[PDB]
Amino acid sequence: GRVIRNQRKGAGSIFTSHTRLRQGAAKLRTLDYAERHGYIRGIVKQIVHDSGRGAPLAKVVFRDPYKYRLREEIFIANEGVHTGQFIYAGKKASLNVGNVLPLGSVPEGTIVSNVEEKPGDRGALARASGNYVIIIGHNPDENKTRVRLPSGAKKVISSDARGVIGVIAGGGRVDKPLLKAGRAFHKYRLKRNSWPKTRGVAMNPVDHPHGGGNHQHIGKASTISRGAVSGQKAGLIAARRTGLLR
Amino acid sequence: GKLKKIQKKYADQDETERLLRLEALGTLKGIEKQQQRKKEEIMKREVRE
Amino acid sequence: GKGTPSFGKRHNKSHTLCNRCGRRSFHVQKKTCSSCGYPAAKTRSYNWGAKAKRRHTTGTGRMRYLKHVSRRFKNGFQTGS
RNA sequence: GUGGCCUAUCGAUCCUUUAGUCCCUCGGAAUUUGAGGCUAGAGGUGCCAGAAAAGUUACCACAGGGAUAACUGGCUUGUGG
RNA sequence: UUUACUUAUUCAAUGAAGCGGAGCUGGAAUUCAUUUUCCACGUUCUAGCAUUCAAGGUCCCAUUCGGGGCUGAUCCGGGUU
RNA sequence: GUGAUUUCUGCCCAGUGCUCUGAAUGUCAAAGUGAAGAAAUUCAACCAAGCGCGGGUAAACGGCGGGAGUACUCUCUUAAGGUAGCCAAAUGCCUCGUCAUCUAAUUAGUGACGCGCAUGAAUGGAUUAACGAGAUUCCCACUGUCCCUAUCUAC
RNA sequence: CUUGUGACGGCCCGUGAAAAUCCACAGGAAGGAAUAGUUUUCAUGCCAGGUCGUACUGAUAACCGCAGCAGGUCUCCAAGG
RNA sequence: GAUGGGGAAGCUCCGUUUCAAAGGCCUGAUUUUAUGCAGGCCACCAUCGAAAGGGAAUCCGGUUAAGAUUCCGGAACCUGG
RNA sequence: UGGUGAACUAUGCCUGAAUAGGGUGAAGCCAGAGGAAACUCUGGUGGAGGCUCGUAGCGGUUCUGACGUGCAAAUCGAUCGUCGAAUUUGGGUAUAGGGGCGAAAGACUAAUCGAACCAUCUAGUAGCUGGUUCCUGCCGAAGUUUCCCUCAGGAUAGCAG
RNA sequence: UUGACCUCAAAUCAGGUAGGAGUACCCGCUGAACUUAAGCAUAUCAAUAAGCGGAGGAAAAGAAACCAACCGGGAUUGC
Ligand SMILES: [Mg+2]
Ligand SMILES: [Mg+2]
Ligand SMILES: [Zn+2]
Repeated sequence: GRVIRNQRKGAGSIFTSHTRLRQGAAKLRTLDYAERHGYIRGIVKQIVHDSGRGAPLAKVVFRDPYKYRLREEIFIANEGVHTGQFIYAGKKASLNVGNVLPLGSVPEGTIVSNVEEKPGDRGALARASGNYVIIIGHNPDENKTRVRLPSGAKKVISSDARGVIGVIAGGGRVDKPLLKAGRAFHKYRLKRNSWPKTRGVAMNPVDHPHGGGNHQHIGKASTISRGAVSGQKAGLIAARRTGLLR
Repeated sequence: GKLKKIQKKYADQDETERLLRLEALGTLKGIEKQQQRKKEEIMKREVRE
Repeated sequence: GKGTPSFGKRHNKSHTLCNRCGRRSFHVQKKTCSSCGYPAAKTRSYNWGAKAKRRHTTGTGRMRYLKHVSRRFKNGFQTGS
């Protein structure tokens, strides 16, 4: 048999992400001294479109506290942020949309976004368009906060992790039908080479586990063990249940 | 062996979530069935008497 | 049309001249000579290519310094006049 | 009288194991375990003078064969007419 | 089996900049004798601006063209976090 | 995996897979423990995961039967017995199925019928405007395809 | 008609390169005049600008298809009815 | 695609700013003077990669058997000093 | 076993380039009319679409035409599909052989692909096919027995010198 | 303040050295399969071919942690 397509994807020859027209990694400002002892005020200069990303970005300018210069950070724009808005980042920042408060200093029921997992990785959770994280509870002794993720999971992270208050702009995108293979082409043309997709059941048996036969059919069960090896994991990996529930 | 797994993946969980997950898995039904069998064994003795 | 019409599309060299051997075996994109090995330090040779070793071995050129070593040895590496 | 009234009713090498001799050897010399030998059986090859063994190929390949099929021709004429 | 500890090992960030402890100065605090503690400990109407070892205060120099120290900007441990 | 829209996607977790935070001596390696021995060693206990036991899962692979009474009911068997739809269909052996229509005449076409060798529901079922160098049947126009051939030009 | 350009409008779950290089602004370091300077982003005046390529075909005969092969091979200009 | 590093028995592989003590920049000061010592500034961090991308500056007339925005005549422009 | 190829072609990236004339007439907007109001109607404007007829271009349906020791190891002629985009294409660049790439044909990877090419191991093995080079003299067969994964082959006995 | 020590650096510091070629023979690493077994998997081919590292006129080995069991021999190498 041959090496199958998902097995070939990990070499990264033609499967790397197309990153020519992207404007930089959208990270939070680094947690130096001002953000953990007070706050700092920056300005939204422009809200721009990011190639291959459903959400817009915001170019926020701060002043460097140690040197006479300007720092320009790329935030993921929250819905409601406008150009010329003052953005406040820090422990003592007031609770408004766009501010970059740590999670220990927000009450119950707060909706945040671009949430750090550990304090300092500059944004990991709820970064796609329309997604958000809800603070479910606090725990001052052994200082942690429980959060509800966009997947519905409940995480318990540190209370020193930061998050931008509000929801990510650009929500409701996937409600519009694409209607066209050309539209899907232009969508994935700036992300990576993953479309179009051929059904492995329509291949030859040298090319896929599902290939072959005088009728297009899978053969054995399509639920694959987690302990399976590379070249075997083609189908529903480690499925607890299948089928459409009612 | 069970204990290691519970600590490994289910430490950050709440009872409400646990019950929901267990039901979806169907683990809960099995526990119930075993209990029912035990009741049945006692019942059989009673019927004989 | 994989034959005669496809042979008309051939006008871009894959290999150019090499600096150590002058062979036209220097791959343009790989930046490596396929015969001698340049830019590598060692020279490409293989024991299965014994005839190629015979083609490029010592004595197939001028031996601009090595022609005189036996004669200087026979005279005993003398100095003076 | 050296099994079944007679003509059928069954099995090599290697390996393991048993019985006998309690005999021979473990090679610097001894004792005791252990191991290896000798003689006679057993564990089995039914493809039965005894390889350890699933398919597919209409994508196919090679060496050959008229020792061998799928036409015509030839012998035959059951069957057919 | 649970549970400390950190120096081995592991992960992450930064142009290794504000770590830890103590002390001021305010507020709450009830003190049962004098302070037990706990929070703070220069910035939020506005698409401006913020840099020249910092101005001021103070002490020297050898005045002049200026120069240096302390404070402004609390101490202590050199564990970057 | 299936393949726009519309309309639906029935029953079955016994098998094969996949999956559990269940319950816990059945299987049970090396290391380690104990006993016997002079030791090599032998024998036991203990014994992780996975198997084994117990659940879930079919838009997972798949599967969707017989005998009586009068479509319906009862009984056997099974995990459950083909539901809604559709059909001599590109899927029907028998088969050139039977009836109607189309023709002078039709193993072709179309519309019906259905004990369907061997239809059937994301193995997707049924329907469907527009589109097609896709496959098939009929009609009008048209003609050397033909009755039945003849003639002319260039090379 | 060809082409350049301007102000617009439509489209996107597509909003459609980077660096060298050059200029300006903020800032006020420093240098500075009166018998004299300060300015060469104003005008004129002086000197130098190295190396390699440079012919021709670009196709029913200059390229590739064994060849003077009806094949293949990127592009600019484009009169009248 | 080197270096610092880390793999690999090794030919070599990874990585391109990384767990590196990674350098040069202008003013000058001195006028035994060479360029150290007065200073002060800055932290990218090799290099290769387009004869269609970016990019300092040239046009007309004439001239040869065969060259020309390149020669000749005239008229310009840019860069460095 | 060790090397060489993405000059053809497959795919992604980077940077460039090319594409007559028509037909239909989408939103938005303007005027008129009607209505009690919701809003409807009529006439314009506008110029949308992986729309359509059709050049250049890209492709290759049929004649199963020509040719078929050809112009040609895939061409020529007519008829065709498509023609503003999932378009066509230059150059640069990346992926290398049990590997790549594949809108999936086991297709393409230099006229080579159900595992490229080059050299070596290698004079690989063959119970199978073909061949096996002067004269004369004398003698002169077998296709049968037994065993063998034996049935196109051997061993053994027989026949012969 | 000054002078040592240790450790780590920088110099177009003073002087040197390594790389590559050849490779018949030599010292190592790595390492097949064709083939034979009348099939084939252990085996064989073969501790070979290919690949990699390193020398010399030779290299390597070499003066016993040896061979022996005898009345004992006496570095290594080769026939
Ligand atoms: Mg793709
Ligand atoms: Mg299949
Ligand atoms: Zn070379």
